Amino acid sequence: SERNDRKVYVGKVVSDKMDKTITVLVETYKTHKLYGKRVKYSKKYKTHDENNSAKLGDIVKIQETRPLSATKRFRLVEIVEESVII
Amino acid sequence: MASKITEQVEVIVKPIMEDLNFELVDVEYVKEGRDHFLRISIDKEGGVDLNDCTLASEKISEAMDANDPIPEMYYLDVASPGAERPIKKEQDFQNAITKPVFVSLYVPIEGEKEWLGILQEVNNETIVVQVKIKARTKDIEIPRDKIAKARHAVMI
Amino acid sequence: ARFRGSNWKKSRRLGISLEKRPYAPGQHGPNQRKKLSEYGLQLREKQKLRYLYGMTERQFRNTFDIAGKKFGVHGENFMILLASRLDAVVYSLGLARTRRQARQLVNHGHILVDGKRVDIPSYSVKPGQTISVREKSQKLNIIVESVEINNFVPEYLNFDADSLTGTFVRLPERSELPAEINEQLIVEYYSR
Amino acid sequence: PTINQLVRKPRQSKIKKSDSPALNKGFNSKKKKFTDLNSPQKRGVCTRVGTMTPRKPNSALRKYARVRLSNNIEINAYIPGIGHNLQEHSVVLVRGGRVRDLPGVRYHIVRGALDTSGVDGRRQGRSLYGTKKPK
Amino acid sequence: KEFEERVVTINRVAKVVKGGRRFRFTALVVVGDKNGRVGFGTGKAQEVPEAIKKAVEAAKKDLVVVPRVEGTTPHTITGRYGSGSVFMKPAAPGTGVIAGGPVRAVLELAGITDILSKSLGSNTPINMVRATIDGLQNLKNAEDVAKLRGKTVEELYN
Amino acid sequence: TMTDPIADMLTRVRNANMVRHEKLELPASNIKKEIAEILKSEGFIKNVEYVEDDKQGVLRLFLKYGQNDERVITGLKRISKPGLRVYAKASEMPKVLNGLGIALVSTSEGVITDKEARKRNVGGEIIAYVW
RNA sequence: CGACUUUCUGGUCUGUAACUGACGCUGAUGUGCGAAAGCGUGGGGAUCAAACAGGAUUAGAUACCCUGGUAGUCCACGCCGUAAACGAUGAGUGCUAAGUGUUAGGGGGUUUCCCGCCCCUUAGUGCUGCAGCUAACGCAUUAAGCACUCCGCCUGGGGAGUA
RNA sequence: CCUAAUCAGAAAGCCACGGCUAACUACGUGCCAGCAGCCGCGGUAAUACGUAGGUGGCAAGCGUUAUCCGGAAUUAUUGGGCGUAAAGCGCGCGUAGGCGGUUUUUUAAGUCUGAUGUGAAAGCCCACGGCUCAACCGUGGAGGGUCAUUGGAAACUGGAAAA
RNA sequence: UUAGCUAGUUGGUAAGGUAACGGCUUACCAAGGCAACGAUGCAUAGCCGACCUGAGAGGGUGAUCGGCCACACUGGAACUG
Repeated sequence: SERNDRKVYVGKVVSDKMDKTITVLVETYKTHKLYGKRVKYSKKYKTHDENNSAKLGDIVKIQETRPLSATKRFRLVEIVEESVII
Repeated sequence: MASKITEQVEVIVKPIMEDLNFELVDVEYVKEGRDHFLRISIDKEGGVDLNDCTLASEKISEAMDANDPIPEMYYLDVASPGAERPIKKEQDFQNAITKPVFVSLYVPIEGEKEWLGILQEVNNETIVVQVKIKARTKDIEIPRDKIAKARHAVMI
Repeated sequence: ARFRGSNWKKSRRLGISLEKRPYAPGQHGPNQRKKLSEYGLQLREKQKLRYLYGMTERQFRNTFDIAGKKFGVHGENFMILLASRLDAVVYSLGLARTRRQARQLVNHGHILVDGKRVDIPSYSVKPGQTISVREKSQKLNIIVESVEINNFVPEYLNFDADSLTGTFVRLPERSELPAEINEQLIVEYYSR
Repeated sequence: PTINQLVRKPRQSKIKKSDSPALNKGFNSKKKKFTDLNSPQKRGVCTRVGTMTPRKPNSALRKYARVRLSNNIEINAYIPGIGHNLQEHSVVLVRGGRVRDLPGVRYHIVRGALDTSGVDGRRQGRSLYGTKKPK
Repeated sequence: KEFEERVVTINRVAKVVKGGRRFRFTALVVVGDKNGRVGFGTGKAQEVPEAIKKAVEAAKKDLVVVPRVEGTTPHTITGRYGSGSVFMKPAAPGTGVIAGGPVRAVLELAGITDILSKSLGSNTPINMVRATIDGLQNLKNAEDVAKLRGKTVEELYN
Repeated sequence: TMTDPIADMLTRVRNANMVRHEKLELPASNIKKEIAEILKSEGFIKNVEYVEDDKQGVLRLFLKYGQNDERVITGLKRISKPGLRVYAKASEMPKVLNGLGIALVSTSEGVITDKEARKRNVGGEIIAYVW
């Protein structure tokens, strides 16, 4: 099903306090109905790091593969920017 | 003051029963920053027609038109109330055997004590009303010793 | 409702063709009478066109509003719509001496739209369309008489005594239907 | 306001409250459920009738009455109009209206169709006052 | 130009003094040509004829040009004075000039065919018709700036 | 903080309009230079000039008032202001006072006037209204 | 926020351009600081001072006119966090006639210190007043003129800041 | 639905008239009755009560009431203020956040700028067909995403980098 | 004048279980997991397409009709297919 891009989401790894599971916070922003100014809002994504190899600040894209646990939906596709104190 | 309004009670109770031959059960006055509101419950017969209020109001107003020891002018509230009455005495319940009453009794149901029924017969403390609650028919003996509040109710 | 004014007395008030007519009717109408308001002027406009025509608002305000959708003019578009209104064009065809005259004709429906029974005075004429005369009774007294008296036949009207029918030609204008009164005024009337 | 605080705010209007507490039957006669019925009319009785007096110079003696409609909610209401044939505990229809006679009341009875019968001697009651065309 | 009077109303202003209460019938007339000219005026009097006399005299003095195309302003602007502001815009033909009563009279004394307009802010006729005369005095035309700017019509032009 | 260049540019232009003088200079930007050239093209600025100094060079404007020192233009206002990043696509192009009133619009290549805007039909961030 | 002084710091600006290189922005929440009274506690109490009473006055008299005294005011911390804390003018930005001062600056020439003058601005605080705008009032380079990011309020009166 | 005939002959009224807003006078009435949506009228004299006329508006309907918006821009994005009618904490520090200096590139994220798929249908607007017509359905078109994708683009904001 | 919620809950482990999915549920171990950008709680509510007034902006509404959802005295089930 790779032809199907599934659900990829570049975003940062915010936590890993789960067995082989991480949480990617991928950021967006929604329009105002009357007005047109907004601020960045996101949805945290409980995601399966295959070995909890992720790190805080890891900018990373992921892949919707299966409901893996409660809200655990998106497999990781590739660790983009696993980072430490810069 | 209260002594003054009582004096008006005696002076104007004459008209009421030489005019419409009513009796005032009381005259009481409420005020909210203006000519206060002397509610005079006029009695005579129970079912006072509105005319029997208009004409009586004419009489009492003319009576006090030239009579007002109280320096300011005020609202005359001429009241010809109906049978609806707070039932404190047993005779108050006895007269109301015809009409429905609602009572608040030491043993409520569902938190509040107030319940309305339509009397079928008079039975001392015991009650054989066709009490109708939640569209429910029954004759429920409400003990008066339970009754913390009791009033004769509208017939609707 | 539909048409229930004596009209001459109404024209006494409106001063519009269909002694005391120079004045108003009623008790002090012939005496010194009131003035007119701009809103009253617009109301009069409405009457001088519709009570002229002899129709009611449920038939009428809708027609007024359908003028404002097409391009360019609206007032003139309503002018031609009243012209497209049924009785105005036949009146201009000399087949009536007042709008009230042929309104009975058309509700009675002796008129036959292109030889088809339409008996509503509210019917709508169009270019390339014409009327018939219910040949069964096409030659009654008043109908042939008004055929005899046709003052003129404007451009959009194409009709002859023998033709027994007019056919629409071209969108008229207030320069062609007489009694020019401010169409802008009347559209303002129903505006607010 | 600033665009951001405008965004994080609705700019709420000053929406009013209907000064006529016209809560008609709605769910009064099942479950006694409060229901904002906007009915132009409910059937109901004036259990008591009365007459407060106006002050001078216009001593236009106005008469009141306390009424219960289908919801049976207490209110002292004045009677307008000339002529009547009703009394205590007569069924009456009350319309919403606040007049210059007395505060504490914002409704009014209507004449013609119920115990408070209108008068058909005038011509204004030709379409109203509850009374038919005066024929 | 040919002076055509247009009063708005007649208010009586009771300048009550020591003793008497002198009320002056006050009326403001606007005099225009309805063909490209108009001018307002003010007059305090004790009667309709005196008031119209004085206010028409004042109004016929100061006038305006009312630059129009299709008998209508080549542009759209709004008039504002002391919160009695009003808004203006041309309109497609046959639609008519639409505005509040008194300012509508002002603009017909400017003689326009079809206008988008509506009174705003203050409902006081004097203030709003004053915003109106301000706006009308603030009209221009394409040729005016085609001269004023070095560039000409048909390139930067209505 | 000098939040927006358009805003201060246009308020000082209106100030000069009130004070009725032509020769005024101001710290520019490259965009300020280009729009000043557009102004001289429009004409109502008789002359514009740009140099370089700290930090952006001072743009030097020399207005074309009316024959009697009147505003050849009538009105002037910014559109794209802080917070309000407001864009207009090909059809979203506005026409203040039609052709007479004008407005440059920044587009995917650069800043272009209203005539250019509806001409080459590339929309963009509408900049400021002048009429 | 003014008796003097010091404490060990906080802030003020002229000029300065020193040069990383936007490091800035107001600021929900949060949140400190904070008239007076009051008050908890522990002292003081010098006044002052409610209440108070003696007491005019008048059955009554605290009502006030007395006499003294009075919680507390006053010292320690909290509670207090409130007010006319009002300009009911959020902040910063920069623009824009003038006249015309100030409070500190500086400079130029002017002259012995120009300190003496003038003028340019620095940064504020004036008065009159261009324009502008306000119902009016007036501000008007320190705008209430012009614009900009960021805060809060306001929604008749009042009901009731009260529940 | 249409034809043979039927007469003007069955078939229509109602609301208002002080004004606001279209339309008034006469009369009886008497600040009383009252009317009363607003100003308020009515005191004997009322075009504001009632009656008659007369007028207007309107009609197969009329008027009242219940509500939503227009109004009501009375949210003030469009389309309010806070100089005083309602509004600046009392005044702070600052988290997030809000916006973001000059110049040099890339990005295309936005942004703009098309192509794609895809916006049930109807209504929706336009045109048009039918129904006498209207009402009306219908027919097609238009409209209809802030959807995803790709073509450019790099002004701008946002990044990225360079100062 | 709704600020903490929160424990199969969090995640995985093994079983089962269903079309699948996983606390989905069991046993394990571990402590999570959400929480002002308003969870939670309360009231209330069918949903939208659509519709009404408004120049529009907007506001409001959600009759039938299109579909979607929930329910069928009440609760607890389960057979069937």
